[PDB]
Amino acid sequence: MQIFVKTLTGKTITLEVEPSDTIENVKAKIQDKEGIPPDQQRLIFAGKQLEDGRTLSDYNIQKESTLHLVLRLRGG
Amino acid sequence: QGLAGLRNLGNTCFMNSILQCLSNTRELRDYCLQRLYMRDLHHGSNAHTALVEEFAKLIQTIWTSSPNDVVSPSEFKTQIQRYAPRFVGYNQQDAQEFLRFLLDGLHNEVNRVNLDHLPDDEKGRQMWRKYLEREDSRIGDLFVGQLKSSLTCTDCGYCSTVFDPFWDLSLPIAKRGYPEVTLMDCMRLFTKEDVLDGDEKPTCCRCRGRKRCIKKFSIQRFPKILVLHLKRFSESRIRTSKLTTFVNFPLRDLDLREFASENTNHAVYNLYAVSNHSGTTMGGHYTAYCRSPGTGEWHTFNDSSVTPMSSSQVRTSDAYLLFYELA
Ligand SMILES: */[SH]=c1/[nH]c(N)nc2[nH]cnc12
Ligand SMILES: [Cl-]
Ligand SMILES: [Cl-]
Ligand SMILES: [Cl-]
Ligand SMILES: [Cl-]
Ligand SMILES: [Cl-]
Ligand code: NA
Ligand code: NA
Ligand code: NA
Ligand code: NA
Ligand code: NA
Ligand SMILES: [Zn+2]
Repeated sequence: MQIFVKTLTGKTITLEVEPSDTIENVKAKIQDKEGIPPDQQRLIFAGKQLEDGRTLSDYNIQKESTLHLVLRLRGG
Repeated sequence: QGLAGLRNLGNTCFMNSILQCLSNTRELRDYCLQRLYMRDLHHGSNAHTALVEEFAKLIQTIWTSSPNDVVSPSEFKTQIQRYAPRFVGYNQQDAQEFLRFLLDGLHNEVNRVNLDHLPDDEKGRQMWRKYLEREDSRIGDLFVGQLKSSLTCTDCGYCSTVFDPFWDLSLPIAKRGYPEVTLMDCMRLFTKEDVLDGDEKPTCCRCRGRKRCIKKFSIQRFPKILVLHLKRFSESRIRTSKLTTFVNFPLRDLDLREFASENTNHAVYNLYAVSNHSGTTMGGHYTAYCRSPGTGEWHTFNDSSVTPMSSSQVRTSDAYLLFYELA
């Protein structure tokens, strides 16, 4: 199936994924297109940040859903 | 009064910034003050009840203090890091990331719990009821909306539509700006017609092959509280860096009617809170600017200091999260 990621500057990318794909796998797929290290990526869907060790199915993510890519502004 | 500062526990101003924004979220504050969460709380041991309890106690303490009192969120922090171990340390953290994990925690603890024949609006309504039978809480009452995403094959013209809930919107920042980049320019970049071609061609289910497609967001349901997260991040594949572009956002009469799936008189917002970040991506300082629900006056909440401010001081390039309420 295909899902989408709204990336950092206005564009969208298309990913080929399976429901059983792990969040880490998705992040790797995004790295392959965007060049952003998985450990820097945060992916938001339906108000949840997707966690490593979980799968797309775990989150009821269906075909043509969009993931929102954001990074971090670390502060104290 | 609600003008109590929060003690910095060690790089925790990200957490304090968000806490003050939520403290000034009128309906969320009232929920805590009027103790309405008590009957919503789940029963059963180690269903993270202490998170809601400690969050509500903190909001109660803030709104019963004398101005310039300093409140300690140490008990609260114990609870949030148990819910979300990434916040275990005393390291610098992202305020958005913190917001998402916090609201998820609170929501979980007071939770009250194909279509090709249907016109778009009916499909959305059905997807929405399907969602609300899984996620139904006072926290959702405030923050949750619904996006519509329409994906059109440029070859056969078939348009597939899907509906995604959201609890906030993360907006790309316009690089342009005639005089200045505006919040409306950023909302336009979010909702624009995205071309999916070359490497990004989707497979068309009708054409049975990869085709150039156009993808477009609109807002199917607006939330009571609209949180807008500015994507202040560069595209560097080496050293990512912060985008410090000034984004001009309004204090009043943010009308998002044009981004709606269907014309509405009830998508006008007023600003009430801003979480500000000063720094780079690797480190920095968070503050909050918030409008008291009672008095309508703005204050800066900074490193336990709480100071009055003018509405003319609210817009800065350090704005990172904007909290808007349905007017
Ligand atoms: S450290 C701190 N304390 C309060 N009350 N508010 C803040 N906003 C951003 N940082 C802080
Ligand atoms: Cl982009
Ligand atoms: Cl995988
Ligand atoms: Cl992550
Ligand atoms: Cl219990
Ligand atoms: Cl930077
Ligand atoms: Na959700
Ligand atoms: Na879509
Ligand atoms: Na137990
Ligand atoms: Na779609
Ligand atoms: Na980057
Ligand atoms: Zn087609």
